[PDB]
Amino acid sequence: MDYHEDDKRFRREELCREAEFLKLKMPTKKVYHISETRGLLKTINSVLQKITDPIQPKVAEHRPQTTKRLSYPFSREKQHLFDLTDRDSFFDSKTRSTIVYEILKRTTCGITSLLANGVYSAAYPLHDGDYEGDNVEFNDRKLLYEEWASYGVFYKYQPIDLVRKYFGEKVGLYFAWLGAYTQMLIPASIVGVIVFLYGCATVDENIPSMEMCDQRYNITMCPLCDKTCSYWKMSSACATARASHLFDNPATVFFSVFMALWAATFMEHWKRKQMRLNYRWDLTGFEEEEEAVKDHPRAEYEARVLEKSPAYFTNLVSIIFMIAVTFAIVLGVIIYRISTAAALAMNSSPSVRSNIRVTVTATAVIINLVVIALLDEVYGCIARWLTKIEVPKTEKSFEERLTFKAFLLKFVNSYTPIFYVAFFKGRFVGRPGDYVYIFRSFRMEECAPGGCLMELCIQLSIIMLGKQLIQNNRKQRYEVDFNLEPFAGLTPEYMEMIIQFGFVTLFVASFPLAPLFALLNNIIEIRLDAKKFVTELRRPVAIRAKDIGIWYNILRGVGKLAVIINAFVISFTSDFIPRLVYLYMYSQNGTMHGFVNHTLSSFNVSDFQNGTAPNDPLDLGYEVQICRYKDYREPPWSEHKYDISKDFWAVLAARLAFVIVFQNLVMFMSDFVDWVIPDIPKDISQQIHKEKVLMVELFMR
Amino acid sequence: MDYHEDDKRFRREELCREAEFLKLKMPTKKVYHISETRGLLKTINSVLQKITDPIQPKVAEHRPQTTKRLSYPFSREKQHLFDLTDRDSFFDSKTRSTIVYEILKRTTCGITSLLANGVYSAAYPLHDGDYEGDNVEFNDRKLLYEEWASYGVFYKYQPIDLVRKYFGEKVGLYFAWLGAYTQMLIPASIVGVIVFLYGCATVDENIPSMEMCDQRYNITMCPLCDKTCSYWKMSSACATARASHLFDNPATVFFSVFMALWAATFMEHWKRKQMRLNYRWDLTGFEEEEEAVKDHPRAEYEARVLEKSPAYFTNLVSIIFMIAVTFAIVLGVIIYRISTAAALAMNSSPSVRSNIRVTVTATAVIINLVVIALLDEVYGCIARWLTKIEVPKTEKSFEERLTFKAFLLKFVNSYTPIFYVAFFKGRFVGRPGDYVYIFRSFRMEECAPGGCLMELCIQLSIIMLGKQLIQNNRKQRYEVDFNLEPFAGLTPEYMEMIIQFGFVTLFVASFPLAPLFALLNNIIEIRLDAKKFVTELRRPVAIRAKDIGIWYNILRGVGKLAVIINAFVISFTSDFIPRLVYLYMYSQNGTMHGFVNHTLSSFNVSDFQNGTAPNDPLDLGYEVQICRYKDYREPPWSEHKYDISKDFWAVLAARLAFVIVFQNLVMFMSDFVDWVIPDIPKDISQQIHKEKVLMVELFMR
Repeated sequence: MDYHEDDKRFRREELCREAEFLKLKMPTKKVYHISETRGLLKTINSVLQKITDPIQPKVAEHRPQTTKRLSYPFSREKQHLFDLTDRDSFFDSKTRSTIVYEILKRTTCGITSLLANGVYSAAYPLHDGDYEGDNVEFNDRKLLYEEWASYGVFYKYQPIDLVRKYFGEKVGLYFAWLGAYTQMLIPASIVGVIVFLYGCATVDENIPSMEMCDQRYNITMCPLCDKTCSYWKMSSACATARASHLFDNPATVFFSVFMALWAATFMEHWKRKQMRLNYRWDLTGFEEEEEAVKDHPRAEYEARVLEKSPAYFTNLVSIIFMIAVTFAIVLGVIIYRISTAAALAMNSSPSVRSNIRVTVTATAVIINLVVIALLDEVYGCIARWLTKIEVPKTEKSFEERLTFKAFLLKFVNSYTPIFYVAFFKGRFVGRPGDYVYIFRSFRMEECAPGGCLMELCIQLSIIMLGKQLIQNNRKQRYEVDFNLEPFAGLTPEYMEMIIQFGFVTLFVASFPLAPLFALLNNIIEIRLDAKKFVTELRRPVAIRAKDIGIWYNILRGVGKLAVIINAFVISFTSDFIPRLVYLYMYSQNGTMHGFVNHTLSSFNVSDFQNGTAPNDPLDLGYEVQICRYKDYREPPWSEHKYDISKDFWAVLAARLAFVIVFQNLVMFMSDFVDWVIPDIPKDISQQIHKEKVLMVELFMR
Repeated sequence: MDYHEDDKRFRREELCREAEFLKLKMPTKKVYHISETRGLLKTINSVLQKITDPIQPKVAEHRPQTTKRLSYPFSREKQHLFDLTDRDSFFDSKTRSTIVYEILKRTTCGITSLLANGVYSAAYPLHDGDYEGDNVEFNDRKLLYEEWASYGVFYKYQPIDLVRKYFGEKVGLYFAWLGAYTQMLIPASIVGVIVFLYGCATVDENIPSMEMCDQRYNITMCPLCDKTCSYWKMSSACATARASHLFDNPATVFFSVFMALWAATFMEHWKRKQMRLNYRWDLTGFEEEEEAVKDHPRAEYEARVLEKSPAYFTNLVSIIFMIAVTFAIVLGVIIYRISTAAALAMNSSPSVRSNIRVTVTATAVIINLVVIALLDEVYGCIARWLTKIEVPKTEKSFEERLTFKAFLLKFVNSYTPIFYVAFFKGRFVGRPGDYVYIFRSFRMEECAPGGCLMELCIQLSIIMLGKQLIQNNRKQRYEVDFNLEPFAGLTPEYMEMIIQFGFVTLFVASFPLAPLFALLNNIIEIRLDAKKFVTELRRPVAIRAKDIGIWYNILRGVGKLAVIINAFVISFTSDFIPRLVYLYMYSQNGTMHGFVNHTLSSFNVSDFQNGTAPNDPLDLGYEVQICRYKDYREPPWSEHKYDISKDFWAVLAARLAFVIVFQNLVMFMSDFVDWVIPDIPKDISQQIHKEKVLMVELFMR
């Protein structure tokens, strides 16, 4: 058991005597305010730190931390900058460790500089008691483990005031944002399941899927590979189109519009919720500028430049970063290409007889996720080094610059395969007359029969489900806390949820139940992070924070990019604008009977390109006279044959017109939602006005 | 001459005795603070109001107005909430009249309610001295008339601190914004004149204008009127295309991009300038909420509803307003249509022999401007009534709602003819096979030969120049100020400049010297408004104000709409995308030789529609065999004749693709400029931090 100390530091028991002097210079400056009690162990010794009530309100008034009054309006205890009450335990251990860390950070030799120097191994506050203990007397860590961090309490709300009071406003704000996100993902998931079930209802009776799954037509297609494979009927690969109707029905456009409205509504809902929490925790915004101490490399840089005495390297850093982002785009493209070219020769040596082309795609996206998870650490280390060579002035700007660089690298190498599949997958391959060969050897890529919307959708499925299946498959208190994992930070746990929000808002236009997978991951993730923070981590030092920070701007930017990416998905990969163009220009019946016959373009088989015909052209049981590819081109019985016809330009013009009207109308709807939903809630504004007039009443009397 | 009073009210000398009692109840409540001296005249009597130094710092401390200290950092007098100095004239007449108006507004029977009741005719402060006077002793009104309001001082900067100190922060902020706008219109005008001179340089050697002005081709066009007029060569109406190259060269696209960057830069420049002025005038932002008194109809409404006791009429008001805006769109369209159909029969009865089709267009746009200037008052009165029937709660929300409604009505009926000409002018008329007749009588409209870009450009010219040519073509001080014009408000003078900014930013894509006309109007308008405020108006009561208000949001919205309207202009009316499509798809030479032959589509003359041929088809001196219209259609020697060809869909697809890439890239550039240019200037942030640390130094010692 510990006695009632607040912070705790770790020595290194045994340059060496220079290190001992660098130690002893610090607490001899600390006894000016804070007591000490050096602990004892077997190999490496440790030291304690008890605050004194002489110095407690001195620092508690040095920075105004709004503590509770004695008078209360309408059963709610009012709060003021510093207050007076007996029973000297009204400073909880969170605030006590915050004060002692303020003294540890202000007292020079702060503590972070010598901690990076390596004279102290660790400096951490103490966990209140221990969870699952034998008759522990109302422990806050135990109460949080029982009511918040268990897995069988996933349905319940989370005690956000108690997790704030125990872990600090930063951890409380992360869990409040995660709770608001998982709560806003409920109507998203409901409408997504409704849309998917409507697709399942109309699969059996939509016409352009019956046109593909209908036999007795015998539509012979072109091989879509150079020399290995051969011709194939459109009647065979029709389960792909039958399942693609689930993902490109006319309700998924409604779900795209609804998801942009949902993203704007969630932005406003979290803004109002964090204003409410800033009311409930710290109404005052006295976190002023130029109070944070500069970096030690910043101090060395300014001392060196004033000694030997800067306007070009500060932008050369960003130039290097933009070159790295472009290289990361190209590297993600080629890593996905060699990933889908790695899972090959599946039928010769194993001969498992898949005959679904879903096993090979799942293997491709799984090993692509493996290589991306390997490159994540490299990109993070590169961003850290690339900020450390810039040496920013303050720690806030250092964290924000490192966060933005690591987010751009994670964004790029996480959404590059999906952007590649969704947009630039099978466009720039030519007709069967002349294919576009890259590096003169082999054709570029033709995406899977029935469209590569299905490839995109099962890629999103395997990503949003594999990020869950990879995990699913008597001692003293100070040394017990030493044996835990040090608290790294909230930046990767912010980053994973921002990447998931990007997945949802960017590709609901093709995957209408991405909010369902995100909600089923977040329900587990809230309790997993809760169990981690309670059991496996040292106590975070609990620094105050007003909002999330740069992550809200990142969220708003991803929500802005979601509109244009959804527009481009619905137009250029959903096969939804060709159906409207058929129905409203080339119908002659009012219905889309013959849409597949209008989409597929004929091809005289004798016009190949230097023996690129399949070596066995008899696989369908007959010699083929005309294969039918899919490119909106002129027939071979024409004056201008195989060139682009009028229908390609008509469909393309309608696609771009839909991008224009979708982007404009949906961005205006998002701006209108953000403008109608008010920034300041009525209850919070009325309560702060009432509290301020009651405070000036109390100070006038 | 007056003695040293501060405000001044006007009685009504003669229900009647009830009106006299309603008078006398007010100053008998005013002598609690402020002295009075009832004046004397011949017909209607007046009353004065001298403040007292007993009550002067009492109200000057009731609201903190930051007055100057005695200590100064770096030759700049520091300021604090209220200060102490002898020589009791350090409250200027502006602040003195502000204090007396605060008392007049707070003392019940405020003054505005009884002024609307009609018991006082006028309540105005007094002008310091008089301009152009015989040996006046350093008068501030005279100094402003000599250094700011003269016409021969147009080149000089304006004394913005002195016009603030004499007229209030609202008038100072209007003139500061107008000065920042006219100063930002200098590089705009320079680059616009450079673009126009580049067009004048390349007129003589561009190819598709030589193809039109070249004779010996004898391209016979179609009459573009139903029965009256006849065929005409493209060689005749080629001055129009020769002058249209000035307005649709490839440099005007650069000017559109530069004007969007200029609008974003001007937004950030004014934001920084008004933060600088808010530093220099009132650093404190204590203009709190719920301090403004409610409306008297609002008080009557709440009293009535509590007596007889609202969730539907508050939105029915906006429904009525949106119906009025749609009706105003349709009314502007039909007013411009009957305006261009009014100037007719010019050759029969007058027989002036114009032969330019610029006189009739100038007459059409002039009488359209006349009818729009008549409808402006109707729309303003309708917006005022439509807000008064809503009865908003506070005066700030009343002014903002009335301002937004009057701005939407002015926006609609000011930009409807130009939107109609630029976009929906000659699109929805058919081919010469079947024209689209409206109301079964006459064809819709075919815009002028050589494109109606020229009609749009001379319409913008006549608007932005006619708004300047319509104007270019011993007594006592209290009664002298009574004989002036009462200060109405800054709302129409804001509105005119916002409409001009809309003209500039929305149609620089076709008119590359609209900033030149706006600058030449603003140079006159600054000194005209200065001369008005100095000489012709009563002294405004000088209420403080932080920023412009809703006009900045209106400016930012117009700057956002400018991007998409410029994209649609450059694509769909500039004839710039057909030239790129020709040059990069149908060239066979690398140059655009034959662009007019590719644009014009043939037409067999014998296929008209029920005798809609011209009755004299021999005006060109020969019987015409094929007329050539301009619609990108198939020739009459075809299997599918007169229907839309492949080139129409190709050009339309490229047009929409240019709208997409222009809107996206240019909106990202505007967001990047707004994000790079910082909100808080370095000098102002450093000076407020230095002033605050010096203030806490002075109050700690």
